[PDB]
Amino acid sequence: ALMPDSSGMANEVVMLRGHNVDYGAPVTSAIRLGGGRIVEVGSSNLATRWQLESAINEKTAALLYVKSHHCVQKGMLSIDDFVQVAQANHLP
Amino acid sequence: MTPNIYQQLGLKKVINACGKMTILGVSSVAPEVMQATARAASAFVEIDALVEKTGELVSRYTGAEDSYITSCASAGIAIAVAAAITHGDRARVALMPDSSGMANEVVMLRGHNVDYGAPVTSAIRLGGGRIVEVGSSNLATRWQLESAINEKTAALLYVKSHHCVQKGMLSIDDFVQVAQANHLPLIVDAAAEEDLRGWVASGADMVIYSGAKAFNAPTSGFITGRKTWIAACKAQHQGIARAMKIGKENMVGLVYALENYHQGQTTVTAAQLQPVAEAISAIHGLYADIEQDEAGRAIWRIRVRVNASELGLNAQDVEAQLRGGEIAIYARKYQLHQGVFSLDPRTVAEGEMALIVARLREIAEHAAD
Amino acid sequence: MTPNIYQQLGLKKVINACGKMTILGVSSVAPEVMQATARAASAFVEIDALVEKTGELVSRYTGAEDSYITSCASAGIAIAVAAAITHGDRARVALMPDSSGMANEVVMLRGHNVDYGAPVTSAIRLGGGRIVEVGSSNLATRWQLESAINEKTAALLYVKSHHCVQKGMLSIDDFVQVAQANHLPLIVDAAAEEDLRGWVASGADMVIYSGAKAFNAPTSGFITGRKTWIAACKAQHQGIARAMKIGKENMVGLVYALENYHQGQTTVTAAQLQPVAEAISAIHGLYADIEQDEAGRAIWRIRVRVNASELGLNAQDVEAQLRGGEIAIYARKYQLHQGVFSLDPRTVAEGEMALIVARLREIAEHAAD
Amino acid sequence: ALMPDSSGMANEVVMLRGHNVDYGAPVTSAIRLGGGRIVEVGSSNLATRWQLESAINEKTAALLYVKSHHCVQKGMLSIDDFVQVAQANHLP
Ligand SMILES: [Cl-]
Ligand SMILES: [Mg+2]
Ligand SMILES: [Mg+2]
Ligand SMILES: [Mg+2]
Repeated sequence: ALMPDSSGMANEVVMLRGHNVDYGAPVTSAIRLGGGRIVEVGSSNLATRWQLESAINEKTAALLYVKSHHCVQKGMLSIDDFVQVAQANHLP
Repeated sequence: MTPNIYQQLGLKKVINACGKMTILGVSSVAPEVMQATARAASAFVEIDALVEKTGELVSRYTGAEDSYITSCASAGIAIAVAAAITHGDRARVALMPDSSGMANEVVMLRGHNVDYGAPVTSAIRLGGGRIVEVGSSNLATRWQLESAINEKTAALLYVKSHHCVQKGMLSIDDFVQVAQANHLPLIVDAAAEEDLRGWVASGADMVIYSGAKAFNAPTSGFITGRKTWIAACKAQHQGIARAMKIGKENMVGLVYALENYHQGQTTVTAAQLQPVAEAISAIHGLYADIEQDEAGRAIWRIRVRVNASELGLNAQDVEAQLRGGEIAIYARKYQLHQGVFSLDPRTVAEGEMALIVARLREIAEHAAD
Repeated sequence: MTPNIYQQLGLKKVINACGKMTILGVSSVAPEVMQATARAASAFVEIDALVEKTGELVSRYTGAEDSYITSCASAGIAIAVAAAITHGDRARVALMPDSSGMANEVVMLRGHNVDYGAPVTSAIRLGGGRIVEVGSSNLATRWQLESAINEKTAALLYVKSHHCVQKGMLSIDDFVQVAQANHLPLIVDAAAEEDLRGWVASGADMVIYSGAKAFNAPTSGFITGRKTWIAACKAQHQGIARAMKIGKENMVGLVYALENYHQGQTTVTAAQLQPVAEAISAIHGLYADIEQDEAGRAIWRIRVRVNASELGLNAQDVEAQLRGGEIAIYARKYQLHQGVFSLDPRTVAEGEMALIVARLREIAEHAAD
Repeated sequence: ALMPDSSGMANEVVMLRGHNVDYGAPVTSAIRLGGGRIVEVGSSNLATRWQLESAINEKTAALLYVKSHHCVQKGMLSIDDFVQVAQANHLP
């Protein structure tokens, strides 16, 4: 009943900066409607796994992986990197 | 050959057939450029007078009103951002990079937030800037760039690099129109660009180049642009620019490197590389031919393809034995999965081309080993 | 005479008889050192291997576990402070100098907060540090140093320079005991110090020297000390150290300058300066004699007394003509109000002494005409 | 009557860092007893006139010049620099 006012909760959505794409509307809009706050990982051309691990903290709510031709392909982390990092920290 | 100075220090002789790579020292300086660098290091000079003269001489090649030589392009980004936030004010220069109460936002495209070995935000943050990204990674509109401007905005940044996403981004003209409409300085990051005049001609207030990268200079860089903003760049010498120091030897070296780049540019034609490609193709299991850039750029390289069945080793192991040998020979390994390695002759010195084919002949003999 | 590289650029010829002044280019590099620098710039090298080797070679002079070459001492201060805050962690390296939320306090004596052309706090602030001053400008106590240590403290800084106040300050031993008792790294700023082993052996974790100011090297510096903290210094290459870049040519130039410093350590004697003082005294109204420094070091200068009534110009007018002439001759102007200017021969090249006595004779003729 | 509490008043006392001396008790303790807030100008070896002028603002109450052998002598601003800055900003 409080959404999208996620104040005082773990509300950070960790995703790759190269996956913050626009499909006619920015993907951050749908994430913000769900009460999430964007935490972008890595640069637009390079993204290392330790950057994904470093974004996980006490306020992280979930990890987001975007599969689309809009996203940048090279230099990004695979889906398995997100599976392992999310499983290691027990995050959806 | 006679062992170079790195062999006398106990290190491997490096033959760079890959490009202007930072892991190999970026570039190789011309001997006559180092002669001017050596003479500058062996004599004293009024630094303030040298800063004015070198800025004038660099500006002769760019077309800007004034210039300021830095230690590198990353230093040029920090100084240019600091110049936009401090406006040259000595008290504000002393507080850098702490811009807690000032307009310190640097507006840039999200698709330009790239990593050139170090994130570009690190250089901006050293200049007291705060990142304000515009648009998505695949698309950016003009109203998004206009909307990011506010009272806390200090400058606009445009990054020119292959690291940036190319499609769906805004042009340099959009940044010029938004910057001048809000009376804000536009900073352009053209570190690896060999075009000295194109970006000052775009209307940008400050353009940053890397002397080592683009012009085979000793470790140096320079900010070029409008005189009022370059003056604000020089004011950082009593602040953050003291830690990003460049001495009298490399300031002079950059000037003579620009002169040498202006009076040369004779490249390796496809007819010069054919005798080398036939020498590599004479080896069993190797087939070499001349190739141009994908974008039609006047750059010709040696495309060497490896046959794993005939040679006995795949292209990955040939590239590993080239780098891992007693002479470290680095080649382009983008298409290494295709069984192909290319040799860029722009960074290859005279006689080193014969050393590459000699090592390739030795790798073929020891493939049965 | 043959014009130097700066006269060909339209600048004055500088005869430095004043000392290692930053406004004159700090220092003059030996020719055999620039020969090493020139070869290093004309060849490529595995940078990862060069950083390890140069750190190993520098560690032999300082006796430390490891060393790391920087662009300057100001860069070394920022890198050492960033190393103490980030501990080498790649996530914290990219956040610098934004150390918000981390232990970022750099504890130091208020009497060590000096300005060497740029305030030392600027270099510390570039590393993400926040200043915590201890004691007064005339007195500092040990309990003041221990009280300043808290959970947000990251490092302790000791500065050795003539700019610092000398009386009433704490000793280096007090900083070593407090730093190790709280398990904190101790940073020592010995930029212009020629003692390469004394500060590392005192227990300091990171000691910072200026290669240019102390050893007549090309623009370079180096941090030396514990292997773990030097490793945290190298970790900044993906962060703030990218904007403080030093290239392979000046890395090698620093190593050969440390070799050229230990060998052929030469000091001009008083007997060598007496023929020059006799020539200056042959001028009407000028008397020149050799004077040793007040401390008693092996440093002798040519003290020149000016008689305004007999020459027609006071010492201040002569010093202005020495800098204002066609050849910019810089001399020590501290005793200028007493009718005295001194000539320091340590930065005077061969044949430049005869040019000084020739200019002085020309000044005397233009005072009697 | 509110002294030494000067919370809502112009209470900053501008002085040189080289003059912040200890004569058995720190001079800041006496300044603080009168409700003063210490504002240090310049480094311990050099103090330029623009540094003194930049420390002056609406919350500045007075300028302090300490004459003592305990103070740093070289690189400091003279008494004439303090008088002129005080007259230009209408401060005691
Ligand atoms: Cl300060
Ligand atoms: Mg980033
Ligand atoms: Mg301006
Ligand atoms: Mg005589």
